[PDB]
Amino acid sequence: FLEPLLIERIRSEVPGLAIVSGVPTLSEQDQPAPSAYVVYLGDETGTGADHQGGQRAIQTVGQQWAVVLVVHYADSSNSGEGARREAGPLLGRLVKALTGWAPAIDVAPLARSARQSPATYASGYLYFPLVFTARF
Amino acid sequence: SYCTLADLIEQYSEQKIREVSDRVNKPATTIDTVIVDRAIADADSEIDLHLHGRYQLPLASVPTALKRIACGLAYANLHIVLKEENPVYKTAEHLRKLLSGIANGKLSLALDADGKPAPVANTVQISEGRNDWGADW
Amino acid sequence: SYCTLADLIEQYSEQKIREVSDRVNKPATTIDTVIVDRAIADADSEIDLHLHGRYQLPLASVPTALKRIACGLAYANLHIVLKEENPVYKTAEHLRKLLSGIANGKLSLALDADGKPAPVANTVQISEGRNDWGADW
Amino acid sequence: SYCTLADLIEQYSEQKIREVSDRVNKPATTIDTVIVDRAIADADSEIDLHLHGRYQLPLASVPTALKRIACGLAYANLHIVLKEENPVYKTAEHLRKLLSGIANGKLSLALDADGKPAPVANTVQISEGRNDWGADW
Amino acid sequence: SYCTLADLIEQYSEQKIREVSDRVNKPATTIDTVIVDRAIADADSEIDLHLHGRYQLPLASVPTALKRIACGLAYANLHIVLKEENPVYKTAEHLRKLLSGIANGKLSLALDADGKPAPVANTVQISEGRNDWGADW
Repeated sequence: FLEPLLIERIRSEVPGLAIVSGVPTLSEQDQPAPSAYVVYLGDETGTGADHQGGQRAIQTVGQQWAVVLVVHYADSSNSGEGARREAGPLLGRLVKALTGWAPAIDVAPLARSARQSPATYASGYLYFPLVFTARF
Repeated sequence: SYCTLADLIEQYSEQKIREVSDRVNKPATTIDTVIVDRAIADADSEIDLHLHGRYQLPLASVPTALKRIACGLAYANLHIVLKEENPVYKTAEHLRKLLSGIANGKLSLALDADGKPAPVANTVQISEGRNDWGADW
Repeated sequence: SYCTLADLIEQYSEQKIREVSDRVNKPATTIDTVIVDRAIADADSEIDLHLHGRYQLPLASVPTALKRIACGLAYANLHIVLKEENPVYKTAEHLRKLLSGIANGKLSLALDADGKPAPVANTVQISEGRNDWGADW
Repeated sequence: SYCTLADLIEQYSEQKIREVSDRVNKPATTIDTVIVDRAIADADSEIDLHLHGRYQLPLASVPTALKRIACGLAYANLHIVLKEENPVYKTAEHLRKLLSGIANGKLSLALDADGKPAPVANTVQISEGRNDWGADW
Repeated sequence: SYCTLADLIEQYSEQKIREVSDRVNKPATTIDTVIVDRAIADADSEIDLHLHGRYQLPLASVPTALKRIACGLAYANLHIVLKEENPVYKTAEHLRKLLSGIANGKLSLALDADGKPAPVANTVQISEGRNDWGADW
C-alpha cells in the first residue's frame, strides 16, 4: 500500500504521439505511436503458509501483470527483424522500471521477471502475451 | 501572424508545446521554433482562406477572436497523427465552424483593440447612376 | 472585460480556479492572473463576435447576463483539454446557444444596472423621403 | 430580485441551500449570502433576457410564476458542476421552456398580487391616421 | 511543385518520411527521393484537377494553404495500403473537402506571399455591347 510513490516515476508518458488514449483487442493498423500497452491477466492467492498472518486474515497476495508490445516498425508483414531485436533493450527498460523498481518494501516483494517470459505471435502483424509477476 | 509562440505557451502551457514540438529528443527538452512557425503559418493560411472574401488579406491588426482561432488551429497542426475523437480535433472543428459562420455573414469580425476591421468593397459596387434632369437645372 | 477574477472565484470557488489556472506547481498554490486574463479576453472576443451586428462594441456597461456568459466561457477556456461529455462543455454550449439567440433577435440584451443597452443604427437607415407638395405651401 | 434567500430555503429546505452554498467548510455550517445573491441575480438576468421584448424591465411587482422560475434557476446556478441527467437540470430546462413560451406569446404573465403586469408599447405603434374630410365639417 | 521534401520532413518529421519512403531496406535508412517526388507530383495533379476551372494552371506562386494541402495529400499518397479509419486518410479527406469548397466558390485561394492569385477569365466574358446612339454625337 505504498507503490504510488514510485509508480509516479514508473510511468513517464511513453508515447509522444498518443494523447489521452486510456491504454491500459489492439488495432495494429492505426496506432499513432508505440505505447507501453500494459495488460492484466489475473491474480494469485494462497494461505496456510508464511504469507498468512494473525489478525485481519490478510496474506502476501500474488499479483499478475503483463504488457503488450506494439512497434510495427521494420516489421509490417516483412519479417520479425526490428520488432523484438530493437525491443530487447526496450523490454529490459520496461521490465526494470514498471517492475522490480519498488519503494522501501517489507512485505511487498514486487517480483520481477527478466527472462522466462515467452511470447507468441498471431494476427499477422504482432502479438506478445507477456507473463510477469507482481506479488503486490 | 495572428498568434505567436508566447500565445501558444500561454494557452496550452509550455510543457505541452515542448512535448508536441520536440520530435528529435526523447524526452523533449526544447521547443522547436521552426515547427511552431510552420504550424502558425498554416493556421493563418486556413483563416485567410476563410476570410478572403469579406476583408482585406494583409490585416494591419489581429482581432482577439482571430488570435484564439489561430492558436487552436496551430496546436491542432502540431499533431502528426490526430484521430477523430481527440478533443483537440473537436476544438479545431468548433473553431472552423466559427470561421465558416464568419465567412457566411452570420458572425462579425470583432474589434482589434479599439477600431473596426477593414471590410472589402465587394458590396459597394453599383453601376454609377444616370439621373440627369434631376440636378436643379 | 465583462467578467473579472472575482466573478470567476465567486461563481466557481477559488479552489477550482486555482486548480485549473496553476500549471507549473503540483499541487497548485496560487492563481495565475495572466492565464485568467487571457481566458476572459477570449470569452469577451467570442461574445463580441456574436454581438457586433446588433450593439456597439465598446459597451460602456456590462449586462448581468453578459457577466454570466463571460464567466462560463472563461472557465471553459481555462481547460487545456475539454471533452464533449464534460459538463463544463455543455454549459459553454448552452451559453453559446443563448448568445446565438441574442444575435438572431430572439432574445434581448437586458438592463445593465438601470438603463438599456445601446443598439446599433442598422435598422434606422432609410433613403431620406421626398415629399415636396406636402409641406403646407 | 424576483426571489430571495427565504424563498430558496422554503422551496429547497435550508439544509440543501447550506450544502450547495457553503464551499469553504466541510461539512457545511452556514449559508453564504454572497453566492446566493449572485445566483439569484443571474437567474433574474436570464429571465429579463427572456422578458425584455414584451414587458418593462424594472418590474414594480413580481408575479408568482416569476418567483417559482427565479427560484428554480437560482438553485440550478448554485451547482458548480451540473450534468445533463441531473433532475435539477431538467427542472431548469422546464422553467426555461416556460420562459420561452411566455416570450413567444403562447403564455401570459400572470397577476402579481391583484393587478396585471405592464406590457411594453411594441404593438401600439401605428403611423398616425390621416382622415381629413371626416371630422364633421 | 507546391511542396518539397523539406516541407514533408518539417510537417511529418524526417523519421516518418524515411519509414514510409524506404521500401527496400528493413529497417529504413534513407529517404527515397524518387518516391517522394512522385507522391508530390500526384498531389499537385489532384490539386490542379480541383483548381483548373478558377485559376491558371502554371501558378507562378504557391499559396500557403496550397502548401499544406499538397503536403497532406503527398503524405497520404506515400502509403501503399491506406484503410478508411486511418487518421492520415481522414486528414486527406478533410483537405479534399477544402479543395472542393475552393472549387465551388465557397473558399478563396489566399495570398501567396503578398499578392493575390491569378483567377481565370471565365466570368469576364460578355458579348461586346452595342450602344450606338449613346456616344455623345
